[PDB]
Parts: sequence; structure tokens; C-alpha cells
Amino acid sequence: AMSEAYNWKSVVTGAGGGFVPGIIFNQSEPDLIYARTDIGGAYRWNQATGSWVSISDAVGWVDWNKNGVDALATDPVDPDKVYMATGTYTNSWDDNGQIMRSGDRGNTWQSTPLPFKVGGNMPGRSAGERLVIDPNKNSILFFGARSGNGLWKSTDSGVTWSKVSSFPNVGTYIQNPTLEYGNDLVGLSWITFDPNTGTPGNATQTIYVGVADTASSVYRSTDGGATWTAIPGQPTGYLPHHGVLSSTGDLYITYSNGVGPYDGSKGEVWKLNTASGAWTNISPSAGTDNWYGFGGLAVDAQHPDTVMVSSLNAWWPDEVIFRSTNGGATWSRIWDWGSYPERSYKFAMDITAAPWLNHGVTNSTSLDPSPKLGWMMGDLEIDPFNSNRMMYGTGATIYGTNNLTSWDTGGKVNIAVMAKGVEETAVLGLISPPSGTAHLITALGDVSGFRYEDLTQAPVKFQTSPSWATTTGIDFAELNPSYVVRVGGADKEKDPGMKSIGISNDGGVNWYMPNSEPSSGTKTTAGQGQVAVSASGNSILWSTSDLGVYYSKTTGNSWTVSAGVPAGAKVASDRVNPNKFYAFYAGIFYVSTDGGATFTATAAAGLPANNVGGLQPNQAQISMKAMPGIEGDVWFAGGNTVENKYGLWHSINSGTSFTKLTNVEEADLIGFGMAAPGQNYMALYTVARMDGVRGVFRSDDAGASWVRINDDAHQYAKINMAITGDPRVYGRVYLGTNGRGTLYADPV
Ligand SMILES: [Cl-]
Ligand SMILES: [Cl-]
Ligand SMILES: [Mg+2]
Repeated sequence: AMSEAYNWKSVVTGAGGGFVPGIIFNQSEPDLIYARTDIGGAYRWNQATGSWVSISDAVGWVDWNKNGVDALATDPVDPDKVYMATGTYTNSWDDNGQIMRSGDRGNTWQSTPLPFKVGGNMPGRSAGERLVIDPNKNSILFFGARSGNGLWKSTDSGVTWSKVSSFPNVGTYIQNPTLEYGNDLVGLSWITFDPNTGTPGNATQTIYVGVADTASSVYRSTDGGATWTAIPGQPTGYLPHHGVLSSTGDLYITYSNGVGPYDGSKGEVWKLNTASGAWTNISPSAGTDNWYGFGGLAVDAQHPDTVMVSSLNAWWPDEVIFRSTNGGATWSRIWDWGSYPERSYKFAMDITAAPWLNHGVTNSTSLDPSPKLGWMMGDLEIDPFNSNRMMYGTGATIYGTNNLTSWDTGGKVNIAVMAKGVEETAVLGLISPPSGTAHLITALGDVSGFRYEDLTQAPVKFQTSPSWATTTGIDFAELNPSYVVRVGGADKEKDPGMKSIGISNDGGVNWYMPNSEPSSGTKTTAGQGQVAVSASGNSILWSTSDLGVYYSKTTGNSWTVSAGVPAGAKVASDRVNPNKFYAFYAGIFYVSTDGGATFTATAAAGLPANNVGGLQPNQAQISMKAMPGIEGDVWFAGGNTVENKYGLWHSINSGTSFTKLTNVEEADLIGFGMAAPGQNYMALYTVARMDGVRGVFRSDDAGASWVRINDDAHQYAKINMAITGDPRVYGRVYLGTNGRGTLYADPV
């Protein structure tokens, strides 16, 4: 099981590109901050570099659900210690979560299984804090769980966990109650200690818990969690999102009529004076002036009469942050209406670290700000050692400021991208062109994808004309690589004239939309699917998501149904012969020699069919590519264990027959890069299991032997997304992920 040392690095996006539901400051050590994501693990801040370091890259293929980080706690007594509650909801039986523990700030981890599921991907994932460490006796932790599992506790520093049977209310609210197998209780929403009620080494006695139950949502124990009471006088009707106890004694709570991160059309903010028992409604807006939940909540530890909250979600014209310096008695908004439609602003956005966050819309107007302040602002935090620093997560990035108190003196708060080092995108495709200025073009969920000349530079340009959220396929003409085609999902309710295909003749720098798209009767395709471009660029083959496979030899001025190939097929172009395309579906390989107009099933046998047991079409793992420079040389990776058809196959006769490589016991992806010096065949790059070892492997000898090029510290979870080499850089691999962005790596 030979390995070769490689340097693994992120292809930079600057902003991260996904949802950050939690930012967690340590309450005792200045500049110790963590960030948790829903699909891509967690991070620790580095003040010296102003950037984040992943603490999750050892998570691998089997244990991938550890990157669903539902909660995180950082120990205020021993700040080397950090813990996380991780897992996702799936359909699988026994897909339980775990509590992970680290004694070195997340450099290394140990894990304890829980007997129930954790929902790092589920609604309410930005509520918190749901995992907490007792600030007086740090061997005590509590976890507020989903699905009726209630309140759980450890008294041995997270090693073993047990249910707190006396907790009286496991939750009643369900986001989707009549939904089939989505009948799941949200559960507990947050836990907050009163640190004045313990002493060093002795358990904190007063604990507050918020529960997703609109009729009874706030509980207190005064005996360390032995017994619990619903607090008298509490408000009813809404769902608590955060509860923060200021050192003044005021417990602040944000409420919404949803749990987040999307739903929330009404909300309130309350405080409880914990000494006097009096509750006050301090909501910044009410009635028809409130059309959003309140989500994020922060108290300024250095100035604990200062509190801020965010909308979740106001949507239009933007979100709102509200700031009070008098305990909620009065609030200032971060923007106000002037003479309508104009607005006045207390902030300025700086996206120089990720200029694509303007989405290619350069003019920022009052009713259409670009960039927006944010969205999905479920978590807002003030640095407990610096009242001038705030950070918040959005659905795309982490924003923050270092001049927050300028708000109070009439200056503008400068809000900048504060996500350097974070990469959270899901990668649907990668191409590395063999000439031109770009080494890589990515196809991404949510933020479309980007073109790189320099892999270390945050993209300047968002992909527009067409503009969409998710690129599902991309290809280029091998023998005319300036010609690039991407397909995706245009949002036609927002822009009825947007197309789901974009074409470039300048290498992907600028795009245009063709005059037509595939249609059937009165139905025009919704797009998506996969695309292949002929070697010359004279034909585009689009395996649409909804209408099946179409081709165009007219640059998209018209589209014609392809004969002989089933809807949903995987498609690929020959890299030499412009008339030759390949397709694959359900264990059948197809070839066209008329530019995609007609396909024939070949005699190729033994490829996986994805049609046994319960297997669903979204489960099919298939990676099929033809080799640059050699007509009819086709590699295929994928399959599964239930069919006993999993591995890497090679054809040298245009798919007429395939031979399974006997030295690759499972494989999921294949890609090619520059031949090694002295060798005559392009290097191969695969995601595979080799003799029991899962990883990323390179072959310099056409698959006769393989060397592992990742390692146990650089695994990136379920890496079944995309891989390619670089035709101009020997040894370089580009690896897609589902939640860690794109990596590039080169031999040491
Ligand atoms: Cl958290
Ligand atoms: Cl949420
Ligand atoms: Mg937080």
C-alpha cells in the first residue's frame, strides 16, 4: 500500500460559499473562536493570519456524517478542550450520531456513539447553544437533543452520556407534521448556565433550557439539573431560537414562528430579569411591521447592557440587525428608510476578499443591494473580549466587523468577509483545460462555480448570462478548449427569460445563452442534468433532467431528441473524434457515431446497473470519461457492493468491451492528468478502496500499480463528487467534495 507525500491545499473561494449556522467564542481565552457548518465540519480561528483552519479533514469515507456539526462547545476552564455533536438525518436504519471530543483544540478527536440521531442537516441547526460545558466544573456537559430524545448529560468530560430522565418536556413542535417520515420533533433549542451559581470545581446549580414547544418553552433547574420547572410568566405562542444570560442577570431570548433557517414569518424578543422574575417584551418590531422571526442574539460581555438581534428572515429589501445599548429598552436598526425607496445605512459592505459575492450585479441599489447584508442569519456573536468585533453566519459566508462600536457614535460599521480559509461548497464537476490561461473551472452547488488562473486567488467574477445557483454539468471541446458549455437550473420564476445552458467561446470568461432549449409539447426543460461537448465543439449533447437526452449541431438555436438512449443517461464525448459520443444507464453502455443524434447499445458487460434491492437513481455512483489524445479509450469507475459490481473498468475499443481492473476493489471516480516524465500514458487519479484502504490514488502506468496520494489527515469525508488531473502539471490532482469545496494537491 505504497504512498507518496503530497501537499494538500484548498482552491480558494474567499467566502466559503455555504451556510455557517454557528460561531462560538471561548469565554475565557481571547481570540479563541470556532465555526461550525452543516455539511463541512468545523473550523478554528487563527488571529495571526485572520483566517480559519479546518478541524475536520480527518473525517473520511465511512464516518462522513461527522461533518454534520449540529453543536459545538469550547471549554472556558481548559480552553484546549472542544466538543461537537455530529451526525445527519438520512433514511438509513441505525444512522446515529456521536459526541466528539478533543484535548488539542480540534487537531485530533475521539468519539462516543449516541443511541439516537443528530441532525446537523436539519431545521433548527442554527438554534443554540445545544451542547454546553459547565463553566465551574468542566467535566459536566449537557446536550439538548432532537426527536424526543430530550436532555442528555455527561459527568466524565464527554466520554459517556446518559439521558436526564427528570427533564419534563422533550418538545412538541414539528416543522413538517403531515410529511411522510419527516414527523420529527425539533426538540431542545438551547441550554444556558448561570455561572454565578457554581464555584470552581463545583457544579453550576442554575441552568436554563429552551424547548421547541410553543405552549411551554422555557425551563429552569436550581439544583444542577436534578429537577426542573417551567418559568412563571413566560410568553407563549412562538419558538425560542437562542437564550443568552447576560452577566447583568437578564436572560434574553429570540423567538420565531419557525425554527429556521429558512422559515420564520413572525417573531418576538423577550428578556427575563432573573433576580426579580419579571419578563419584558423588548421586540424591535411588532404586528405588520414584523414579518420575520428573530434569530441571532448576542450580548456584549464587556458592556453587558448591549444586546443585538438579527431578522430570520426579512428577505426584502435586506435583513436587519438591531442594536440596543440599554438592555432592549430602545433599539437602533442598521439601516432605515429615508424618502422611499431610498434607505440610510449604518454599515458598509466590503467584499474585496470574495468579489463574486456581488453575483455579477455591480450596481447596488436601495431595493436590490448587492452584496446583501446577509440571509439565514441564525447566529450573531460579539467577541467577549472586544466589543468592537462581531461575526455572523449567512447562507454563503461569515461576515464580521472590527469597528462595531462606531454604530453608537454615528460612524459606519465596516462589514467584511471574515471567512478566509473556509471552503464549504459541494462540487458537481471539474474541468482542467489543456490550454489557455485557466487551470480549472468548477461547477458548484449554490454559487455556480468559478474559473481559476491562480488557484490561490478568490474569484473576481460570478458566472452570469446565464446566472443560476447550481451548475450540474460542464464540459469543453478537447480540440477547441475555448469552447465551454455549462448546464444548471435557471430560476424562471425570477427571470422568465433565463436559460439553463450557458456557452462560452473565450474559455469560460464570458458566457451567453443560446436561443432555444429542449422542449416537448408545451414543456420546456427545467435544465440540469449533464452535458458533453464534441471534440471540435460542433455538437452539444445535453442529458436533461426532465426530458431526456437532446443534441444540437446549431449552437443551441434548436435542439433535437437523441434516439436510442434512455432519459437520465450519463453522457461523455470522445476527446478525438467529434462525431463520437458515449452514454451509460442502468448497466448498458451506448455509443453514437453521428454526433449524438443516434445511439446503439454495445455488448459491454458487467457494468453496474443500480436496479437491485431498493437502490434509487440518486444513489448511482458513475464516473465515465474518454481519454484525451486516444479515440475510443474510455474509463469507467463506480458501482456498489449489493450488485458486486464496484471498481474501475477500461475500454480501448469505444466501449465495445470493458475489462475490470483486478487490482482495484472499489472505485467511485476516475480522472486524468499529465503523464509522468518518461511515461507514455496520462496519469490516472481515482477515489477508491485499494486492498482495504480507502483514499485517493495515482497510477503512472495505466492502472498496473497505484500509489496513495492522500493520507489519514486529508480525507474530506464522502469524496464521491469529482476528480481530475491537470494536463499541464504532472502529479497535480483536483478533488471535489460535498462540503469542503475543491482541493488541489501536488507531490512534496
Ligand atoms: Cl453551537
Ligand atoms: Cl436554523
Ligand atoms: Mg453562537
